[PDB]
Amino acid sequence: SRTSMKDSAGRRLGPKKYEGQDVSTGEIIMRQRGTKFYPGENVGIGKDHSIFALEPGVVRYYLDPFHPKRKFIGVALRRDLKLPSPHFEPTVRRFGRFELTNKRAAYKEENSI
Amino acid sequence: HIWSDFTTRPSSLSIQSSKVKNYLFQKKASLDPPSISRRSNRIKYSPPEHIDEIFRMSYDFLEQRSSKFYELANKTKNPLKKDALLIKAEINNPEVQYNFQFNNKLNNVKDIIDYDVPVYRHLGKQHWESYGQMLLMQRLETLAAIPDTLPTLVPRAEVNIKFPFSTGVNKWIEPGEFLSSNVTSMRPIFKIQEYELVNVEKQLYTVLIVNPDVPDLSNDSFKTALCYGLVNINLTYNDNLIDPRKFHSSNIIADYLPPVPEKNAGKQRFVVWVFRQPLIEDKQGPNMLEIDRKELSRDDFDIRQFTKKYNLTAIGAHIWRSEWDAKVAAVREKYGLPPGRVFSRVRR
Amino acid sequence: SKNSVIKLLSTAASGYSRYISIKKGAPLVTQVRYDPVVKRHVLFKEAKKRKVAERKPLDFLRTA
Amino acid sequence: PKSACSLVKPVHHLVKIDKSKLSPRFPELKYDKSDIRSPGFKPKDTHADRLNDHYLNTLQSDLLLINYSHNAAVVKGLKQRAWSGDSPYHLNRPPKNPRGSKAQLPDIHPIKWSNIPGLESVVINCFVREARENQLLAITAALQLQQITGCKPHPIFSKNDVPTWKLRKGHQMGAKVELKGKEMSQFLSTLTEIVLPRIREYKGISNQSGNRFGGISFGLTAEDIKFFPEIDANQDSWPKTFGMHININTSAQLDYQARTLLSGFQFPFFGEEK
Amino acid sequence: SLSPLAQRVVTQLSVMSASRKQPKLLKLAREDLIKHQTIEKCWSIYQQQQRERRNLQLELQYKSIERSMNLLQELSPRLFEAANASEKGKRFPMEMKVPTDFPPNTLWHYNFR
Amino acid sequence: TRITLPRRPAKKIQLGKSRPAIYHQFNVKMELSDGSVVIRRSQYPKGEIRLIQDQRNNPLWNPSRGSLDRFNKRYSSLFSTVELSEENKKKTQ
RNA sequence: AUAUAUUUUAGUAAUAGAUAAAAAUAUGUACAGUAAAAUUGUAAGGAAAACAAUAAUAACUUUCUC
RNA sequence: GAAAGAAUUAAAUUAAUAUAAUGGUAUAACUGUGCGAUAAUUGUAACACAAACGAGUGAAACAAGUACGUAAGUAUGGCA
Ligand SMILES: [Mg+2]
Ligand SMILES: [Mg+2]
Ligand SMILES: [Mg+2]
Ligand SMILES: [Mg+2]
Ligand SMILES: [Mg+2]
Ligand SMILES: [Mg+2]
Repeated sequence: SRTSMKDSAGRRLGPKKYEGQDVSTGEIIMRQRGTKFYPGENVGIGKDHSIFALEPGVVRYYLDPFHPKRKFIGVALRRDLKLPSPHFEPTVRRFGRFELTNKRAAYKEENSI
Repeated sequence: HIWSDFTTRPSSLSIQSSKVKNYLFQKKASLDPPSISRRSNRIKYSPPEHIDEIFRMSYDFLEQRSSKFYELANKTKNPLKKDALLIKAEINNPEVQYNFQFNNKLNNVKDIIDYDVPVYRHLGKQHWESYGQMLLMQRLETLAAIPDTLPTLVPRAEVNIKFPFSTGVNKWIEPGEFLSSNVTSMRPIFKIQEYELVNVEKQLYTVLIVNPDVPDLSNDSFKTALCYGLVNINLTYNDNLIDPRKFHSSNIIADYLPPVPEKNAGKQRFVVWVFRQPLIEDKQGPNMLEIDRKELSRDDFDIRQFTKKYNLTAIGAHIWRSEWDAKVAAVREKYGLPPGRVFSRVRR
Repeated sequence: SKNSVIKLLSTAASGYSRYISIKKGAPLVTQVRYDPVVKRHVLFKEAKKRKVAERKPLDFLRTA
Repeated sequence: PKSACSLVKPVHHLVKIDKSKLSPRFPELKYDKSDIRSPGFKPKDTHADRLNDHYLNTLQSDLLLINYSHNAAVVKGLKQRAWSGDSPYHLNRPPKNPRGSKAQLPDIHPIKWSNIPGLESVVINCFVREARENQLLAITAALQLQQITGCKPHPIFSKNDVPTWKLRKGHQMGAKVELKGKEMSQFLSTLTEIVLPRIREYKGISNQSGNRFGGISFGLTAEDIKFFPEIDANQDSWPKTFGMHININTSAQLDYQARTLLSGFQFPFFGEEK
Repeated sequence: SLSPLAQRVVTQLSVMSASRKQPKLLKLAREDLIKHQTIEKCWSIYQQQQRERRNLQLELQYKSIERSMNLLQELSPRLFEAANASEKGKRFPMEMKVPTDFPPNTLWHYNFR
Repeated sequence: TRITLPRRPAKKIQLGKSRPAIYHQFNVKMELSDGSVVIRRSQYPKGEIRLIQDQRNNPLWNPSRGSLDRFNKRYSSLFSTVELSEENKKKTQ
C-alpha cells in the first residue's frame, strides 16, 4: 500500500479587524494571499499583502468609484466620516504630536539636530 | 508684402537686430550668421546648400497667407475672433519666431517680445503649456495643495514668485522648493503673466498666500493661515510685477507674516493663489470690492468660503514649503512673534 | 558543496566584517555597505583567497 | 520591497502632465524625430514619388467609381454577442465569443471619397532555413534585403522549437523589412517592371491569395532575386541568394478591392477569385 | 582566426552597419534653423492644401455619381440595375502603365490586338 | 557544429543619440526594353543601366501590342513553314 | 606623371529604438507598453518552422479646407 | 469635409509570474528601456496577527548612511 497522508495547516487568512472597529497604528486589518482587498485611506500594505493601519481610527470596508472592481479597506480618523471620502474636499489629517510644555524637554528638543 | 509693412502692425513683429534681419533676407548665401560670434567658428561653419531661394519662396507663400488672413481680420468685429485671426496671420512669420524663441519670455523687453501683441501672447501661452504649467500642476497634486486648500485649478496665468528684499540674491522660486527662514523673512514679489484675452483696464486681481499646515492641538489636526493677502491689483500684459511700488496699503487685506515653522511640526506648504475679480457690466473703470477685515481671520482662514463670498476664480498658483531651522526664532524676534512652540519628535 | 560561505572584511580598517554566500566559482564579490564603526558606507572585500571560474575578458578594442 | 500592490492614485486637475518634459535627462529626445535638432533627423520628402503620384492622378478616382454601390449601408462584422438576461447567472457574465470565429471581425464600410483603398505598407519576410546550421547565411540574407530595398532590415529569430526540422529557439534566421512611403513604392515599381517579367512561367499573383481584409501576398524564389538590379550587377559578389515572402498591406476594406488596386499598379492576377 | 567566407560575411555586415561610416551631426545657426523651420512648415501647409483639393475633388465626384444614380433609378430601372453591379473582379488594363520619368521611343501605338 | 560569428561587446547607443541609417545611394537611370528611361535611387555604383527583359517587352504586361542561335549558325547554308510541312506526316504516333 | 619623406586612413562586426513577449543580469529605482489563442493568407513550408493582417470612434484639441 | 493628436469604450490576466498548487496581478505584481548595482545596509523597533512554551508572520515610528527620481517619493531582497 501507499497512502497520500500529508498536508499543510490552514493559514489563518480571514479579516482580523472588522467594519466600525477601533484600530491603533500598526494593527493588522486583513491577512490575505494577493490583494482581495486593496489598501485604502490611512492604511498600508505589507509584503504578504497584509493590510495594516497607519493611524488610530475606525476600520471601514468600501468601494471607490475611481477604482471600480476593487474592494478597499481604509481607516477613518473618526466614526463620523464616510471613508470613501469626498474627492475635492480637503484630506482629514491627524497632527498626532504633542507640544513640549515642559521647559527642559523643549530645550533638549531644540538642541537636538 | 504685408510682413514688411509697419504702418498698422506693431514694431515688435520685426527683428530689432539689423545684422540678423539682413542674414535672413539676402539674395545669395554670401554673409555669415550673427549668432556665431567668433571669426574662426564662422569660417568653420557651412550652412546647408540651396537654403536661400527655397526660404524666400516659403516666406512669400506664408506672407501671402498672412495677407489673406488680414483681409478677414479687419472685417471681424468680436474681439476674441479678431485676436485669433491676428495670431493665424503672424504665427508663421519668421521674424516673430526668432524674437520669441531666442530672447527671454520671463523678463520680456517690450520691443522684442510684446505681450500686448496677440501672437506673442499666444506663443508665450504655448511655451508655458509645454513645461512650466505641467510642472506647477505636478507640484500642486503631489504636495496636496489643491484639495487641501482649494479644490481644483485651471491654470490660465503663469505665476512666478521671488524673494528680493530679504537676502539680496536674484532667483525665481521653482514650485515646491524648500526655502530657508532667512530667504522668506521679508515679503515676496509676484509676476502674474496673463495669456488669455482680458480687459486690462477693468480686470482686477487678488493674491492670497495660505499655509494649510499649521497645527491646531484642540482639533488634533491642522488649520489654514493667511500669511499674505492682497486685493484689487491691476495687471498689464507687460507691466505685471506685483511689487510694493504698484500696490498701495489699501490693497493689503493681510500684510505679510513670514513662514515660522515650529520644531518637529513638520514641513509647511505655502501655496500662493492668484484670483481674478468678477467683472461688472455697465460700469466704466475698475470695479473695486470691500473686504470685511474683522470677518476674515488670519490664524484660521477658510479660503474656499472667502472665494465663495467675493466670487473669485483661481487663475494661477505657485508654492514653496518651509520647515524649521535655527533662524526661525530670530525671524520671530524680528517680527515680534512669540518664542514659538516645540513639538515631540515622535508622531505618537 | 555548490554554494560556499565567505567573509567580506571592511576596507575602512575598523575590523567590522559581513558574511555572505556565493557559488563556488563566482567572481570576486566586493560590495559597498554600512560600516557602523566608521558610520559610513565603505567597500567590503573578501578576506580569504579562492579560485574563480576564469571568464574571457570581453574585448571592446576590436582585435585583429 | 514592502509590497507588490499596484494602485494609481486619482488626481485633482485635468491638465495632462507629460512626465518626460519635466525631467532634464534626455534633451535630444525631447525633440521630435522630424525636427532638425534631433540626431534622429532624416530627410523624408527628398524627391517626388512616382507610383504615389500616379495613384493620386489616375487611379484613385477610377477606384472610387468602381467601388460605388448605390445606397450601400455598413456591413457589421462578427462581434462578441451579449447574453440575453433570461437567467440571473448572465448578470456579470463575459459576452459569448463571435459566431464562427473566436476573434472579433471588423465592420466593412461603403467606399467613399475618404476611405478609397490605397497602398499602406510592404513587408519582406525572408526566413532562411539553412541558417539553423549557419548563422552567416542570415547575415547574407539581411544584406540582400537591404540591397533590394535601400532600407534597414531587422533580424528574424527562431521563436519556436521543434525536433523534426533541426530548429532551436532563439537563433538568428533571415531578416525582415517593413517598407513604407516612397521606398516601398519604388520597390513595388521595381517588382512590376524589372523582376516579375524576368520570371519565366509567371502567370501572376493568385486571386485566392490574401487576408480577408485588405492584405495580399506572394513570394519569390532564390532564382527570382538575381533579377534585382543591385544583385544582378555583381553576380560574383552574390554566390548564394535566398527566397522571400512579400506581404502587401493595403487600406482596403476587403481583399477584392486590394487586388483591384494592385492591378492598377501593373500586378497581374491569374487564379479563380473567391 | 577567420576563413575567407567569414571575412566576406563580416564585409557584408559592415556594408549594413553604421560603424565608422556616418558623418558629423547636422548643426545649424539659429537664423539657419529658423529658415529651415519656415521652409518645412510652408511645405507641410502646401501638402495639406493639395490633399484637401484632391479630397474635395473626390467628394465632388462622389456627389455627382450619387446624383446620377438616383436619376437613373427614377427614369430607367434596367439601366440603373446594369450600372449598379458588383465589380468584384474588375482589373485595370495592363496598357494603363505607371508613367515613367522620360518617355519611350514609340510614344503611342496606333494599332493593337 | 553550428557555424557562427561570435559577438563582441555591443556599443551603447545612448537615448536621443540614435541616428537613422541613411545608406549611400546613387541616382541610377534605367532604360527599359524600349527607350523609356526611369530614374531610381540605388546602392550599387552604376549611373546608367539598360534592361533587355522588362514588362515593356513581356507579352503578359502588354497583350494588345544560345543553343538555338548556334544551331541557326551551323545549319545556315541549308536554310532549315514549308520545311515543317515537308517533314510532318501525322499518321504514325 | 612619377620618386622619397612625413602623416592620415583600412583592425572593415550587427543594437540607431527609451527598443516592448526570440534569446540573454532573477535584487533597487525611474519612464513606458501589452499578452495569448484562433482565424485568413504567403517561396521551399507540409498538422507542426517565419512574416503579415483580424473590435468600436460618439465627444474633445490642433491643423488644412468648402 | 479631411489629416494628425489626445485618447476613451469593449475585451483580456486563457499569455507572462525563477519553481508546485492556490489566491493576486493590465491601476499590472507581466514585459521593454535609462541609471544603477544601491536597501540582498547599520542601532532601537511599538503595535498587531498567529500562538502551550520554543519559535513563526506583518510592521508604523526614531536615529546613521546609500541608490534611483525634476519632484512627490520609493527601496531594510524576490507578487504572496
Ligand atoms: Mg489547508
Ligand atoms: Mg492564478
Ligand atoms: Mg487571538
Ligand atoms: Mg512568544
Ligand atoms: Mg518575480
Ligand atoms: Mg520584482
